[PDB]
Amino acid sequence: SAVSAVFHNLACRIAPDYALEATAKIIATAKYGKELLYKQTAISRAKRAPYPSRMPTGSGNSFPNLNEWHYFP
Amino acid sequence: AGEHIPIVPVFGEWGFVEDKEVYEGVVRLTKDGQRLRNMIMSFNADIV
Repeated sequence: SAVSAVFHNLACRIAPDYALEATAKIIATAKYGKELLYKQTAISRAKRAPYPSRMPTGSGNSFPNLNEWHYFP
Repeated sequence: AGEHIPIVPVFGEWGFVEDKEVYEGVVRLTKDGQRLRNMIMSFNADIV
């Protein structure tokens, strides 16, 4: 996946070396390839936070149990 | 010692389907609402 992303952006980076600026098709697809590889990373890091130091389980669960866990759950 | 059944059950709301006793208390229909009230409550606890 990452092999087929990078060469669109490579075409952008070699353009200053050749003293020109890359066209609209190259720069847009280069950003699309940057986004694609990050889609899996973004979804993995899209997960809800662990609960703070104040958090009861109430009495609606079986037994009153322990209450006010830290960042354990 | 009894010549009649010494066990006389008291019923609440009572009747028959057909040839079958059917009875319910006051807590039957509340099982629907109460579990539902808790679902909405417990979800919004996570947001807080």
